Amino acid sequence: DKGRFYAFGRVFAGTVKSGQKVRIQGPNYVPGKKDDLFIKAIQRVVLMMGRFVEPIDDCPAGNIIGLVGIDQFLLKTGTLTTSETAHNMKVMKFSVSPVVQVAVEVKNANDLPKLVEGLKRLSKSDPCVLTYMSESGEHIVAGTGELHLEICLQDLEHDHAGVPLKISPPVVAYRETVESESSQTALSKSPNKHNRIYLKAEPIDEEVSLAIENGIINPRDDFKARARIMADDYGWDVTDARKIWCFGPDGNGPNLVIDQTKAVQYLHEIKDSVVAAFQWATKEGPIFGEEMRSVRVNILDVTLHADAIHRGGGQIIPTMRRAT
Amino acid sequence: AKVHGSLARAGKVKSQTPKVEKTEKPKKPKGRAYKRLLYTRRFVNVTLVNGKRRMNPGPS
Amino acid sequence: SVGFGLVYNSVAEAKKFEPTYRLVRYGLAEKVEKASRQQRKQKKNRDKKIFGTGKRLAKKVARRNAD
Amino acid sequence: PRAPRTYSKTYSTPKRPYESSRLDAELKLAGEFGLKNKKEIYRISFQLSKIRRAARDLLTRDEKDPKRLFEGNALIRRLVRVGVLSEDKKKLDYVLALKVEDFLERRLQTQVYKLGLAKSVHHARVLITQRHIAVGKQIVNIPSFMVRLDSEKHIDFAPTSPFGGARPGRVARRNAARKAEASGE
Amino acid sequence: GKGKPRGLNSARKLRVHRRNNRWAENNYKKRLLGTAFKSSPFGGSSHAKGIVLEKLGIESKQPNSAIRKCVRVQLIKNGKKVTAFVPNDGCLNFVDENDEVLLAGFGRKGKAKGDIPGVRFKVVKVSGVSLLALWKEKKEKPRS
RNA sequence: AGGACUUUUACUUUGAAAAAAUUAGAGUGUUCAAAGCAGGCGUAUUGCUCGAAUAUAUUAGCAUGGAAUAAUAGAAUAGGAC
RNA sequence: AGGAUAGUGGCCUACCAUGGUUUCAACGGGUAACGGGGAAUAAGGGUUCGAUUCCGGAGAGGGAGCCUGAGAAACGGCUACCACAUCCAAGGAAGGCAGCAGGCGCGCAAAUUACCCAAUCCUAAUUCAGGGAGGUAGUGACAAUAAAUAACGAUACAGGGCCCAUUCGGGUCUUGUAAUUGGAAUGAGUACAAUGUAAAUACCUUAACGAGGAACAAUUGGAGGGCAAGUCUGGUGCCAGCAGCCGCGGUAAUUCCAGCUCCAAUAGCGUAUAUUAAAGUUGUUGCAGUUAAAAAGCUCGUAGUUGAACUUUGGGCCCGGUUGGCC
Repeated sequence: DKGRFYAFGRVFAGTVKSGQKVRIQGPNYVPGKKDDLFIKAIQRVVLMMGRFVEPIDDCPAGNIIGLVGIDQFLLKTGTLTTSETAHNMKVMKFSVSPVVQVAVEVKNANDLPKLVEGLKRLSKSDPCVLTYMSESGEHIVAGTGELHLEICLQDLEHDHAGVPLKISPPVVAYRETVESESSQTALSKSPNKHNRIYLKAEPIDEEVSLAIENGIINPRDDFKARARIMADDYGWDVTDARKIWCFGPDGNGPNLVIDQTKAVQYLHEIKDSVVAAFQWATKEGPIFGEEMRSVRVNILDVTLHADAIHRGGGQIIPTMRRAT
Repeated sequence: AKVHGSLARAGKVKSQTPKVEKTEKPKKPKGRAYKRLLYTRRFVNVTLVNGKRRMNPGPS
Repeated sequence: SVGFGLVYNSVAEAKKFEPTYRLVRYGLAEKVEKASRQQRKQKKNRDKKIFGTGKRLAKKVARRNAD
Repeated sequence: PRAPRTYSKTYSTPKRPYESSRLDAELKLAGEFGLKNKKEIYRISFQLSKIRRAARDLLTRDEKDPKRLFEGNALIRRLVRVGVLSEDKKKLDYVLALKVEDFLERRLQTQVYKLGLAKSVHHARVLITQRHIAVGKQIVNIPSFMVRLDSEKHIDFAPTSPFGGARPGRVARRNAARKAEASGE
Repeated sequence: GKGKPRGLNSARKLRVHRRNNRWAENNYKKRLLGTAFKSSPFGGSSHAKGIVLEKLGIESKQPNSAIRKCVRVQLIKNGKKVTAFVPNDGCLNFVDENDEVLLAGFGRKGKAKGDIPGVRFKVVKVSGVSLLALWKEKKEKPRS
């Protein structure tokens, strides 16, 4: 009725009240912080009857009960204590966790988004069923077992989204990268024949590439202090260590572009073009437009035609991508 | 125009700003009691007049 | 204190015109009362279905219960 | 279905939001008349305008006309019974003139301060509100009571609160019990 | 003379002529045709609730440079396409696609607020909590 | 006034014509004010009285006056007035 | 002419004439259209709104029909269809909340299934009955009016009056900032009792408790300009974002985000949309048309709008009202 759903929990201590002030100690909530905290007001309480219920306004410690109205504020499964100093209970176990996996779309793409609220509806229909996004524009659906997911698929099917759905195995992506180093120095200039570019790519240490994805090397860290951490701990060149230029892609990717020119008085004039074009590159790679991971760049010697009018973004970006 | 803009940088500012709390500032008069505070310093105690007239300055 | 007094010629003419609430607020008569309005309106329509006293109909139901 | 409790606004904000000149004179008015809301000064000018208006309309009509006399005279003689309008000027031309200062110079607050009483102007307001002073004995906690003169000599601490008899304060009674509790037997 | 026939028996004459040149008036047209109750995404209405579909990254027209962070939505009362906008720093950190919304205008009566291309509707509430609460941390977003 | 036939309109004058509540607005210390339409005074121990005004009440319509103004008509093979 | 009707009449039916409406916009269409009273805004002139406390109007899910009755096309009456929608033991039955609450849905959006006839009035045979009309309380920031969050001493102490000055200046009028402090002043509350009420809570009353910054704490917005009020600090580095327009940031930003100080208004301010003034940016008042947006290519000519002068004008008498000296 109306689209509202009463929570289901056991009383561990205290007596429930119809409109009682209690605090929600979510799965990440901790007394010493404030995250996952929600001190709200219940509308009323209800006692179970197989498939239907009846409004009981109070219930004692140890006896299981139902707290209706707090639905749109909790976090699916959580602790509800009115005592602030209270620690966080044990966070279940289950022993299953997502393993089954499919992809969902429509036979009629004009009502496609109605299918997505059907997906959020499934989250709000089962306990251990987990619906999420794929790094390739598909709505991966995972769960307990094959039938489990299929019943959850029969749910998404008739009930929740209630429209035609296309199911396929979860379409993967395999991080384009490199085994060896650029054999020789790759050369490339503007379509408007002039200003050239020279580089070579090498295999970065996942020890440090993972250090990117763990807060050690940040695209905006201490070129001086972080130099000590990558020269003494990661055995790199503290020279180009402070010469790092960009994290491709998204501005924090496992790929980096590095300065190594000497006689180029006008290199800084094309950097913006380089960093953003380096992104379009680490975005869609040659092989099959797959993002890169642990891919480094050594910008050797780059000549730029006299004035910055021909040495501009409009034609440098196309060169860099092609040089990379 | 550009629909697929990168949003991994959004919120940068209100993220690493030096967390500086609000120092102990004594309560100020509210309402009629306020016009009292204003009027006594805005006219009764007055301020400078370098050229024509000024108000809230800076440290120099 | 702007009030409003009423001096009746007699106490007899009091329990004649004088509205209940005032004289009852004093303590002249006893707290006269009937069930709440919700009991009264509900009881009103239940008696509006039944025709006449019809205690033979309450006895008619005492028939479905033996048959 | 009852009936209209006819509402209407007494003040009127300016066709301008931050006119330097206009704001400086009105803040000095809240220090000379101890007010707090421009609405309180606006309210004055609004009633001041309604006045000035009807005055103007009546002022235009053919002199000797029953209206210019009825609505006029009767009006004038009221702003007077409140002591705002000068006795000498009885040709509704000082009314057209006037200024907020004058209408505001006849408020319970300005007279409560001028008739000594609460020393400072503001301290005068601190009392009006804390139940004190009265008319014929009709106590008031309305700092903007509009003294009308025919009530100016009756201004004094009403039979309630100290400085006019009655029972003083609860902190004083507590001070009496706090005095006999410290040293006594 | 000069134009308008200053006559005593040319009332309706000067009337028609007037109503006519009234159509050349901008805001008069929008009313005597119900442009709002037909085209305007918020057909004759002020604000409106909907459903967030995509977290767009709308560009900024000259001469300013930077991404704005708008959101294309499908309104509940129409479903018509509206490429909305979102105020304050971040927000998108606590917005999330497919959430409840309530939009309004840019005091432009259509038109773009300025540098933001075409975007004619910005956000106010989300999940029924509003930015300020989540922008000043006076509450956290529910299970919406 | 039983009676006989009369140039009309438009314009303008005062009144009238009207449901109030609302507008302006009389007056009156709701403690003040939007209000409200109440009160004010006496032998406060057997009551006296002032109120709860007027106007706009807009267009058409109605009644008197005006006769400037926009018109309008009248005697021609005399369709003549007395 | 008759019929039908309470009654006039193409209201309807015979028989007859060819007519009646129309550029003074009929007819057709839209209406985010109940009209009128009236509301919002105001210099005048207009403009926009008026579902809504009242009045006339219309309907009760969408219809059409009709009993009774003075009165209904009633639906808290009924019959049938349509759409519905509920009960069942399966044969049947009943029902419209655009009446009061209330539930879903619809939504930007809109309150309690609480009390009661005491008021106001009505209905009835009719003082006594009844009235989810209406009256009250709850919820309530649609508007509206009043106004708490303290004020006086006060001590260290400089400023601006002064009778006083070689220059060792007291102190003399006080203006405040005072991390010393000092007591009265208090409704917001709480609570005997009474008041109020149909009953009670609250308005108005009042014992007893109730103010010293940790209180009983007021905020929303803004500070380049426009528009009153910082070139001050810390991070930001045309990113994040602001930006009602113009316009800010690309490593010293008066416009970012936080500090601090401060400002416009104040229990209201900011938001959006709508409408008015602005706007003489809608024009009778009162615009523009040579180039700025705009004189039809030219003339004729309707309808419309509009159109010379000329008709007892002028002179004389007397009187009744209202202003002022004046005597």
